[PDB]
Amino acid sequence: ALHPHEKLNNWGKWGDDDQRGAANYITPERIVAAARLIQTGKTFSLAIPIDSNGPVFPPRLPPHHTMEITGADYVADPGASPSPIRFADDYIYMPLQGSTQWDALSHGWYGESLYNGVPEAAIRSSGAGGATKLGIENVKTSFLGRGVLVDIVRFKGGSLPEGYTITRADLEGALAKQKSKLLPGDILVIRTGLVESWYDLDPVGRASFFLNPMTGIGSDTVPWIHEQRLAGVAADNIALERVPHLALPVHGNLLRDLGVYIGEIWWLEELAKDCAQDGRYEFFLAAQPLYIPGAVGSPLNPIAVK
Amino acid sequence: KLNNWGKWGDDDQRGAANYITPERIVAAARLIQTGKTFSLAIPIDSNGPVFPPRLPPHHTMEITGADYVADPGASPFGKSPIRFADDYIYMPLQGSTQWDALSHGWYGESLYNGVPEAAIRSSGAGGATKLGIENVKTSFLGRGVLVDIVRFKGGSLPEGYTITRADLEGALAKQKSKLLPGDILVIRTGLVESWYDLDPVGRASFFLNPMTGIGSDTVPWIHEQRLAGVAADNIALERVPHLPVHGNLLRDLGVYIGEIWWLEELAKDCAQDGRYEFFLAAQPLYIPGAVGSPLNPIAVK
Amino acid sequence: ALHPHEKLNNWGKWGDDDQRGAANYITPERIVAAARLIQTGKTFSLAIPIDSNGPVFPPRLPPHHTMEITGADYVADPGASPFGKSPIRFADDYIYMPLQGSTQWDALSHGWYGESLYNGVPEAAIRSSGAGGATKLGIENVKTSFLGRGVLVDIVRFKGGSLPEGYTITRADLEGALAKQKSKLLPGDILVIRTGLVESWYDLDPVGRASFFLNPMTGIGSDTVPWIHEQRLAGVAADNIALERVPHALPVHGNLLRDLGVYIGEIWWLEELAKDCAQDGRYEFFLAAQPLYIPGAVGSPLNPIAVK
Amino acid sequence: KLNNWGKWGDDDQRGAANYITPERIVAAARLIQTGKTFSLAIPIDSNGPVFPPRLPPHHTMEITGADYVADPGASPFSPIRFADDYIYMPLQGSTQWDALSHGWYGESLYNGVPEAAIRSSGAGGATKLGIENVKTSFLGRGVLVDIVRFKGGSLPEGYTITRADLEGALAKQKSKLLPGDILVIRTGLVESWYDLDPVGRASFFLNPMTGIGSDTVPWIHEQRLAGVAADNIALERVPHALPVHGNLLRDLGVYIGEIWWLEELAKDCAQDGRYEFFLAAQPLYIPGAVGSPLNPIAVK
Repeated sequence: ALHPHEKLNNWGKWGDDDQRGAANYITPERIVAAARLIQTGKTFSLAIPIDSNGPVFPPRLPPHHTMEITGADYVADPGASPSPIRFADDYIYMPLQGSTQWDALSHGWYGESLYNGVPEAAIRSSGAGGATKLGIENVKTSFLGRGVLVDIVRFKGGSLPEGYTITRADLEGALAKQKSKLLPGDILVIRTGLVESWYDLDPVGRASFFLNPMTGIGSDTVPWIHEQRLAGVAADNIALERVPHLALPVHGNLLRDLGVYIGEIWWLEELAKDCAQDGRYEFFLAAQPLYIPGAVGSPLNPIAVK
Repeated sequence: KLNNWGKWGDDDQRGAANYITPERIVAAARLIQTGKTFSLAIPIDSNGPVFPPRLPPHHTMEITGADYVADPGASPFGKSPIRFADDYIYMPLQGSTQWDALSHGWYGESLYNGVPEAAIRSSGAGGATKLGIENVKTSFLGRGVLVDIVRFKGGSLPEGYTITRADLEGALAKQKSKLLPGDILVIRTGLVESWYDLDPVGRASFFLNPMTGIGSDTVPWIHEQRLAGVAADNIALERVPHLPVHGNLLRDLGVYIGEIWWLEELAKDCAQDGRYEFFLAAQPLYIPGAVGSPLNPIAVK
Repeated sequence: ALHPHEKLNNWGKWGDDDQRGAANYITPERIVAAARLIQTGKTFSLAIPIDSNGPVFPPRLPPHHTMEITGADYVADPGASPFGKSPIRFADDYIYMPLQGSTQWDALSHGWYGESLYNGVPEAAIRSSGAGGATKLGIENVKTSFLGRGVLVDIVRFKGGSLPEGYTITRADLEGALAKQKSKLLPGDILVIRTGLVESWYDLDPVGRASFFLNPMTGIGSDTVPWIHEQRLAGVAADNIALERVPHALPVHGNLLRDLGVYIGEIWWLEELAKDCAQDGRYEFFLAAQPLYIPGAVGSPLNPIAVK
Repeated sequence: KLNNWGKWGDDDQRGAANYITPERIVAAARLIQTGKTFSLAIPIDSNGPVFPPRLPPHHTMEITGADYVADPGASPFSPIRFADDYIYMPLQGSTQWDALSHGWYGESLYNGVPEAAIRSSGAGGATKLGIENVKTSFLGRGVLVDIVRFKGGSLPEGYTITRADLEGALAKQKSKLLPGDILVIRTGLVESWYDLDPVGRASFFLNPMTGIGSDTVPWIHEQRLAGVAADNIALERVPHALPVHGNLLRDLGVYIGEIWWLEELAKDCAQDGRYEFFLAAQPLYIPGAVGSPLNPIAVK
C-alpha cells in the first residue's frame, strides 16, 4: 500500500534546497493558461462556513468565533468605547486543519525525514519557529492556477458506499466521461459527496460520522498523481485518503515522497452542478493559503472562476 | 447623506460588491498576460502591526516534528507509521491583512441599507446576522488598481499626512491609470513598510503618532468611480489624529475597507512594467456572522 | 416552579448598591470558625482536570491547552533560544477555554430572567468584553470570597450508592442526608452536593458523550430554593453540569442567581472527598474555592480545596 | 551542585512541595485569627505586565446581557437569560506558579527527568513534572518579606536582592521562617506598572529588573521553603544568564511564583506587625501544564 520511496519520489526534482515541492509545477505559463478559462466570469466558493457547526476530525476542536464589541453593545449603552463612529470587532480560535484547508508538506511524513530530506527536527514548537522548513509561507503565492473537478459521485451514478476506495480507474473514468484532460500543475478537486452528508446529522450521527470508515482515494492513485504532475489534490471529505474503521500510506507518499499538497473539507456541490450544466470541468482556481510563517497548513476560501 | 441605500434593493446585504459583475471579472482576467504573482499580505504571526488593544495573532502547535525526535512512539491520533504536525491560531479578524465587512462600522443606530445595529450581536446570538462577511464570500476577485502615493509625492509621507482626492486623482493620472466600475483600489502610503525594522519602543510610538491616510474629500470620488472596495498599507485606511470616512464608506456607500496590505513589491513591479492594473484575488474567508476577515490578496499580471 | 420574586428574594438585603449577594454571608468570624475545622491537614482537590476530555455543555468548546515551547524542542535543536541565547531552557504554554468550561463558579452576572439581574442590575450592564464585560456583578466582586466553611451532602450515599438518571433532588433529600451524616449547616456555608453524575463521564465513548447531554440529568429541584434561602448559604456547588435537574425553564438558575444572589458551582469532583467523609464522619470542612481575579467575567474556573 | 534529587525518592515529581505536610497545614490554619483576607493577584485582563513575547490575557464574551436588549428573543441554548465567556491566555501570563517542568538547564529537569518528557500538548505536554502533581499544594503557611519597607523606599532599577536583605527584612519584621513555608517577596516592581504609558511599558521590559540574586539560593535550600513568589515578573534579578531559575527549578525542585500583587497585604502587615499567614495558593488542575494562573489568598 505504501509505495517505496526510491521507485516513486520527486526529491531533488527542483533542487536539493527546494521547499515548495509539486507547487513548482505551477509556473507563470500555467497561470496564464488558467486565466484564459475565465470566459463567463461565474464564481463559486469551495469553502464550508468557518463556525462551530462543521466537520472537524477529532480530537481537533471546531473553529470558534467570538465578538469583542457588537452592535448590541450600543443598543445597551450608546456611550460604548472611545467618537460618533460605532464599530464591531471579532476574533477566531481555530485549528489550521479545522475547516476547508491546505495541508503543507510539513504536515505529515514517515520516518525521520520529510519531503526532500528535511529533518523532522526542523518542525518545532511555534516559539521555536514552527515549521522552520516546509512551512506554508513557502507557497504564499501558489495554488492559483488551473483546477479540475472530478465528480466521482456523478460518475458512479450513486452513493459512494460507506468507506468506498476511489481508484485510479475511477478518477480516469470520471475525467473521460467529463471529456476532461489534465495538465501539469493542475489542482485536482475530487467530489466524493461526504461533506454533503454532515450538516443534516444530529449529535449522535456526527459522532458516528468519524467512527465510520470514510470514502476517499486509495493507494493506486498515488502513481497516477505522480504521472500527471499535479500540484495538489483536494477533496470534499475530511482525510482525502480512504479511512478504515492506521497505515495512511497515501498521506505519507503524497506529502513526503511526491511533495504534493493535500486539500480537505472543500465544498463542491454547487461547482459540480454548474459543471454538469455547462460541461466545463476545468477552471481558474484561486486557492491561495494564508501567509502564516511556520504553519503546517492553512484555512482558505478557494474560488473557482469560469 | 450621499448614499447607495436601495441602489441594489432594500434587501441587499452586499453593497458596492455588487459592482463586481461576471463581465468585469472576465475583463480583469485578460490582464493576466505574464503570470507574475504578488502576495499583498503581511505575515500572520505575533510580530506584526495591530491597533491596540487588539491582540497580535498567535500561532501554536498541537504536535510537532520535535515530539517524534523526543518520543518516536508519539501517537496523537493512534498508532501509525505516519507522523503528523498540527497547529492552531488565535487572532483578531481585524488583526492582520484584512477586509472589513459592512457590519464593522457605522454611525447612529443604523448600518448600510437601514440594517438596525441590533442585528449585530454576540457570536452566540448569531454575530452579524445581517451584513456578515459571508455575504461576499465570492467577492473581491476582479480588477485591482494600485495608486502609489509615495511615488507620486517623491518621498515618505509626513506623519499623519491627509491623502486627498487631488492626491489620488493626481497619482492615477501620472501613472496613466484609468479606474473602472467594480475596481478595487489599493493605496500605497508606505506606512506599514516602516514597521518591521522598529524596536519595541518604536512600535509603541507607531500607534501614538498621527497616521497617514485618506481624508473626507475622497468619499464623493470613491462613490463616483463605483469602486467596490478601497484597501491600503496603513492600519486605519483614513487619516487618524494623534472617523468620518469609515462611517461614510461602510454605512452610506456600502464600500469595503481593506487594511494592513503589503504593497512594496507590487509597487516596484508596476513602476517597472508601467502596468498598475491587475487581476486581484482578494476573497475573504467564509466566516458567517463575522465583521471582517483575514486574507491573502494575490495580484496577478 | 419559578418562585415569585416578591415572595422570595434578597434584593436590598445588603443595600441597593450591593454587587456581592450571598457572598456577604461569609464574614471574618465565619472564616475563623471554618479554620478551626483544619484539625488533620488532609486536603482534597475538588476539580476535574482542565483538558479537552472533560464534560462541557454543548456548544461550549472544551478547554484547549497548547505549548509555545517544550523540552522536545531542545532535543530537536539544542540551540533553541526562545528568549534567546541562554543556558537555561524553558517550556511555556497557553490555554483557550470557556470560563464555564470546567470546574467553575458562575457569577451573579451569568444568569437571570426578564430584563434585570440580582438587585435590579439592568441586563444592559452586561456587555461585550470590549465594552467592559459584566460592568456590574462581575466575578471580581468576589475575588476574596468562597474561602470559608464548606459542607458536603452526599446524596448518592444517602440514596444507597446511586441516583437514577434525571433524579430530582429535593429539600427532603438534602435535610435527610444532612441528618444521616449528623451534619449541621450554618449561615455563610458553601454547600457541596454529590450527585455522582461526573463520575460516569470519563469512561464514555464519543457516542455515549453525545447522548450524555441529550438526556435528563440529575440535580436539585425547585423546592430546594426556599431551603437554600433559609439556610443563608453563600453558594451551592455540585458534581453535575447544570446544578439543577435538567429535563429531556431552569427556574432554579433564575431564582438562585437573580432572586437570592446565591452562586452556582458546577462540574466539581467529589468522589474522593466523599469517601474520606464516609470514613471519618466529618462532612464540614474549610473550603478554599476562590475564583480567579477576572474583571468583567461572568464566572471562573477554579481548583477548590477541601481542608480537614 | 547543591540539589534535592533523591531526597523524596527516585519516583518523586513534587520536589519541595513535599515540605508542606498535613501537620504544617494545621499549624498554618492556627494563624487564622481575624478572618481578614487578601487577594494577591493582579487582574486577568489585557492591561497587565506580561514578559514579551508572551501575549496579554484576552477575555471575550460568547453571549451577553446586551444581546437580550437588542433581541429579547435571543436563544443561545428559555425564560432564563445567560451570559457566557472565554479566555485566551499564556499560563505564564498573569499571577502565576511555574511548575518544575517550566525551566532547567542541560538535558535533565528535576530528579533526572529527561527534557524529552516535556512535549507538545498533543503528545502529553509535561508528561512528568506537570503542575497537576501539586494540585493540592501551596496551601499552608506563607510569609511576606517586604523588601521595599526594609530598604526604606523603592528599590533602585535592577537592584539585586541578597540573602542579607531577606534575612534583614525578616529580622526587622520579627518573622521566623519555618520548613514548608511559601516565601512571598515584595519588590514593588508591579506597583509601578499600571501608571506607565505604552512607551514606558515597552521600556519596562528592556530595563534591568530588580529581583533575587544567586546568593539567595543556598538560603532558600537551608530554610526548606516550598516555593518563592514575588511581585516582579522574573523573580530573579534580570539584566540588560538565569542561574536562580535553574538552581531552584531543576536542582532544588522549588517552585517560582511571579506577578503577585502584594501592596495591600504589605500595608496590612505593616499595621498589625504580623507577616506570617495562612496562604491558599493552589494552582489550577491542568494536566501536563508547566505552570498555572491563580488567585492566591492570604488569610490572617
